[PDB]
Amino acid sequence: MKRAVITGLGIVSSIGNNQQEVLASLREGRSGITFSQELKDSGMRSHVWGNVKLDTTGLIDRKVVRFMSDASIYAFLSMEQAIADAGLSPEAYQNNPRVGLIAGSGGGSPRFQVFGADAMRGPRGLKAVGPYVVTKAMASGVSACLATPFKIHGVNYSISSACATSAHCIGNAVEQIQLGKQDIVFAGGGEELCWEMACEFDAMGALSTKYNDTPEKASRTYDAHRDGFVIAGGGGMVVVEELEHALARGAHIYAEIVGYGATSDGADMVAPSGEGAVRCMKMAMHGVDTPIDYLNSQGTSTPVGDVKELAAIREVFGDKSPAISATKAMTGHSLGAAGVQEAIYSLLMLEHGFIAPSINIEELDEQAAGLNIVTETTDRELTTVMSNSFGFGGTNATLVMRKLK
Amino acid sequence: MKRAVITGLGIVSSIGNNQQEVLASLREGRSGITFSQELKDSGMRSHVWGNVKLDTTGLIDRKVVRFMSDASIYAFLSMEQAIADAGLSPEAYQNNPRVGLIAGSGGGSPRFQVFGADAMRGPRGLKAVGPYVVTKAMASGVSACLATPFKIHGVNYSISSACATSAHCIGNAVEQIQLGKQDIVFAGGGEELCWEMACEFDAMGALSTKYNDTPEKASRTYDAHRDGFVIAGGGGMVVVEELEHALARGAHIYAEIVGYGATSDGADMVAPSGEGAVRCMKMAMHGVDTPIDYLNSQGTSTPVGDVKELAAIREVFGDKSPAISATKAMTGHSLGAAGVQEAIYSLLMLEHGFIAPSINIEELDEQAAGLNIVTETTDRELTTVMSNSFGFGGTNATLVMRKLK
Ligand SMILES: *C(=O)CCCCCCCCCCC
Ligand SMILES: *C(=O)CCCCCCCCCCC
Ligand SMILES: [N+]
Ligand SMILES: [N+]
Repeated sequence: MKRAVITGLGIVSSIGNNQQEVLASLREGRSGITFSQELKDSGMRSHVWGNVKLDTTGLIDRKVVRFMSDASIYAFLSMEQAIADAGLSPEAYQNNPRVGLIAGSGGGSPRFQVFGADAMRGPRGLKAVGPYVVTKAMASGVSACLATPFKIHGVNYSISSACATSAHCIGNAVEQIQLGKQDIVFAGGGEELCWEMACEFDAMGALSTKYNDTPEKASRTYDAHRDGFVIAGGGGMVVVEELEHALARGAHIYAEIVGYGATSDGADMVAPSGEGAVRCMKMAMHGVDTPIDYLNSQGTSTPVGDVKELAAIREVFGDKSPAISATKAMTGHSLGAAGVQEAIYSLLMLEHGFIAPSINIEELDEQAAGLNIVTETTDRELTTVMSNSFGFGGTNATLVMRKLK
Repeated sequence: MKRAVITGLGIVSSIGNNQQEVLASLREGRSGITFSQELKDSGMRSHVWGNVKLDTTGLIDRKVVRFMSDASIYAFLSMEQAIADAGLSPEAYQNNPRVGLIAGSGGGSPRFQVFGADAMRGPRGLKAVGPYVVTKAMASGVSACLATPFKIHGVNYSISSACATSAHCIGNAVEQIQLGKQDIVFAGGGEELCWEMACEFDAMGALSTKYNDTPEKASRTYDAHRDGFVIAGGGGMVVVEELEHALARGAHIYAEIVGYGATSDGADMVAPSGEGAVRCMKMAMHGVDTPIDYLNSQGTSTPVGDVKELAAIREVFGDKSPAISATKAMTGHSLGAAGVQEAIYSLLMLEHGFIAPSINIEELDEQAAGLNIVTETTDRELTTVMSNSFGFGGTNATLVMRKLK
């Protein structure tokens, strides 16, 4: 069937506002985590986050941004970058039935949902709410707010699956190409960063709380003293394109998506079963006879989570254990946007020939003994890479990307 | 490619707590709209809604329902009905890599998102929020809360696209079957009903506010006196199964999905372009050698919306127009759940050989001239039916179902 390749990327993350800034952070093992007065003032125990260091004011037309929440803003800016990177002119992708968009977020916009309810209960009522809250708060905000302004005529919707969200978005885009329904599909996602959403995770005890005095050390995937993930926000977008279409226009191809896995645990609501992740990676590797040179793990820096994922990896590769690094140690967990951002970090490593380090590992967890966890930037000619994404509800996604000759 | 058929269904709506109660309401054109003190007390102008008349207390195990919001509860109950109606037992669909689930909501759970923020801002903070808000408020709540307890091992995620949400879920389920990845996929969704969410729509001026005195007459699609839609809540789920697999086990086949359209307007954020709907219907009708006997339009009962769709239908068919009926006239708009519930109403019409009436039409709009708008329960031998779903962000979905030869 049809082959799908990535021809453009765009990103807004805690470690960079474009692929060049991100590339530098990855090579340097630079943390994007900072102290958050907002989280502290909200009454939370976790006072750290991976924030987007950028004032988006005026970067989007006023009549367009008025309908958008932060998740959509981040994704929108990421898409602008991706379009430019793919060298797609307006006439090439706009008002085109064969060009679609699949992108979503993990929780839409808790900030604007709370805003609406707060305003509604005030002395102004409906007048304080305004007519823009629906498009900002709805779950499909990210796809709706991008498809409309970019004149998308093809597929248009969001896939939501907690922390696997943007990973499934990319996989679904590949499916549209494989079904011969689209030639190009912009895929990715965005996620806002706010106490309104973060406090819910803290109430679960899922966020780090013992490293507030040293923000850059809070996210420490695989470290014996890890205590939860560091919440983050941002966006990402990639251009998924049918191979022949890309070659014809002389597009720059980063890699082909040669494997896409998507499974379900059918076990616990907030804890990974591991068994589901094993099937997910095996599904993505079906027909992939090249070895995995690098694996960007979910590695959220959680006690149970990091362990379960390492076990799954061992079951899948056994003796063929590939190099591994958890970029979340420096970026934080962007939830719905993690999938696409991590695929982008993986594509950058593949494009530039290097493996980003898994930082903050002062004492490697005992259950990670026989493994190749890269803890220092290492130059190497990579050919095939894998990136895993897991979310609550036992949802699993795995993407495998490979360079083209 | 593989063919997909519907072998079971389940539903919880404002006009019935199962397919029997629903069938009864559709035949008599009974309204599910009632006066809402909650909406009135919130300060809204719209005081009516399509509420689910059911005491869900104790219908779901304590350990399970504790992670669920109303959207998930409605979808869960609908799935139970669908499983039974499909004649499936645990040994056949549980822990089975070839059985998945794709169900979503339009806005996760504004109520629990507001609850979390309100609780957090209280004197107890995190302790008041509790550890169950994330799974209730996240966008993928509907898929996560069902795939886990039902022990689903295949695909698992939600597709959100505003009022087209559950329609894209069904279509995506069909694609999974066509790709040979799944033998069965439970598809549908759910939506809670609360002022927290409703007020956002009222603030847009999209909700009916002139018929609070006569609730059952508020939703009046195609009536020259319509003034917005009536918001509703509920759930729906259908069992999408590969043809040979269904025939092999002697399942009851309602119909085959012979058409699935999904397009984008790339025009206005909240107003339909009509141009996108035209392409969506044609895409779904492509390859269908039989004419459309009935069309369950979107018909939200809005001034511009109703007119735009009629123009689109007029453009697609023209003189040879199929029977048209807007069931939202009696059910209200269940948003994210609208797609699957309407697909079900259509399957019930196809299964029982009849057309549900478009009630509350005191004065047909001038825009509906050359169109066959059925306003009275009519017995007809339908063979092929079509259902349209449109949502903000210019997202379109069309499903065409037909009796199996
Ligand atoms: C990742 O799997 C952990 C869950 C992330 C879900 C997306 C964020 C939803 C927040 C909704 C408000 C609490
Ligand atoms: C249909 O397209 C109208 C918009 C429906 C959006 C989904 C329902 C939830 C909206 C956001 C609530 C916070
Ligand atoms: N990853
Ligand atoms: N419909």
